[PDB]
Amino acid sequence: ACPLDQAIGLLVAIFHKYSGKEGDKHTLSKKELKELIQKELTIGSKLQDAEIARLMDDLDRNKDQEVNFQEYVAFLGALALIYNEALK
Amino acid sequence: AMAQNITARIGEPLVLKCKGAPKKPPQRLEWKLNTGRTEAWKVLSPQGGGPWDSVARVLPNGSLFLPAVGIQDEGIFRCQAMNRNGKETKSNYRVRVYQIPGKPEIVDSASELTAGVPNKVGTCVSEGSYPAGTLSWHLDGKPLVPNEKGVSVKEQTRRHPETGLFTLQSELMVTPARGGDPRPTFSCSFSPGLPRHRALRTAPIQPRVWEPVPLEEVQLVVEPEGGAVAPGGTVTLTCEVPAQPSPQIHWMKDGVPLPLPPSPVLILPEIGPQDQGTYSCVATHSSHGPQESRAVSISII
Ligand SMILES: [Ca+2]
Ligand SMILES: [Ca+2]
Ligand SMILES: [Cl-]
Ligand SMILES: [Cl-]
Ligand SMILES: [Cl-]
Ligand SMILES: [Cl-]
Ligand SMILES: [Cl-]
Ligand SMILES: [Cl-]
Ligand SMILES: [Zn+2]
Ligand SMILES: [Zn+2]
Ligand SMILES: [Zn+2]
Ligand SMILES: [Zn+2]
Ligand SMILES: [Zn+2]
Ligand SMILES: [Zn+2]
Repeated sequence: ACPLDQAIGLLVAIFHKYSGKEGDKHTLSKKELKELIQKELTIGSKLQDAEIARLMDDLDRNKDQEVNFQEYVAFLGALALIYNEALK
Repeated sequence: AMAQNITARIGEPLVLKCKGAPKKPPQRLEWKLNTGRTEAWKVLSPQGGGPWDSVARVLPNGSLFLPAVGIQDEGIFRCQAMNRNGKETKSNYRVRVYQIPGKPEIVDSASELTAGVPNKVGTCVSEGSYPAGTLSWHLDGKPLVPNEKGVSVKEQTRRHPETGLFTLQSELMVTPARGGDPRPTFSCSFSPGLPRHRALRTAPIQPRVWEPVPLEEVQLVVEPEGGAVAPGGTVTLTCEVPAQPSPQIHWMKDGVPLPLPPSPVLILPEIGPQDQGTYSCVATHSSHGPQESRAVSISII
């Protein structure tokens, strides 16, 4: 019923849909992350391979080549405001 | 009641009034007490250097003074006094003591809960209370009552012999229902058993809930996901059997095994209308019945 419960439930499910494919089931490898970006996110349709690689590197703050849930939440946070300007 | 209930904080000074006593000598008054220290009725002499003078002393005005009350000072205190009228006055006190613990903490809390199974949300800990008191939980800002669901609590109370103070623990366990609140918010609070006092509350925690996709014994993925493709081009079918090291996978079209050798993969290149149909894979094992994956409908448009 609540669109908030609904959207947040969705963001958790999307993360795990891709994080569980290879390696640690609760972090996103470059492979899993790129697929998530290209397949589920609006911001990724326009982006080229070199741009996505840059984006993924800047999402991995501790440089372990993985994007964990915290790093992923920060991603969505930026997106909220980036999508926000585009909707004006 | 006749006995006046006195509630005093551990470590703090206490003065018990001897009602109806003359303010200056001559005074006909006598204190009698029975506490955790005496284990019996004792007269408390007003003279300096008595047995208890480091713990309890009679003041010049007849009042009983305790510099720093302790748990062992709990008990009964009685003063019998006589005014200068010959007026007989009695004072009867029942002393109970307390200490407020530090703010409670939630330790080892979970960042993420798994829907459908029990999870340890965390353990509320409270240190340094007298008397024991109790711990309770809140969920989404409302009281969380145990043994509904799915919801359970493991509680324990421990006394420190060196101070007589208590350590409380409350371990919360929940089984989140699928389709429920994806970010439940918990907090814990300590309610003093004495005196009447505001609950002490922890900062809230907000774990997320992950809902695991149901695990199929034989798993089939199709690229592209839809199983719908333009005329020409390729569809690839991929089969996995997690519980088996060397699975034997046989491909099927419309419920009939294809004339192919065992293989984990089936690629359908140059797709024409004739390649349309329901596909699936079958994992065979010696001594066990075969298992089939989900059926995938492949079409063109
Ligand atoms: Ca992963
Ligand atoms: Ca990282
Ligand atoms: Cl809204
Ligand atoms: Cl996670
Ligand atoms: Cl709720
Ligand atoms: Cl809830
Ligand atoms: Cl969240
Ligand atoms: Cl065969
Ligand atoms: Zn709402
Ligand atoms: Zn997770
Ligand atoms: Zn101890
Ligand atoms: Zn809730
Ligand atoms: Zn208070
Ligand atoms: Zn076969």
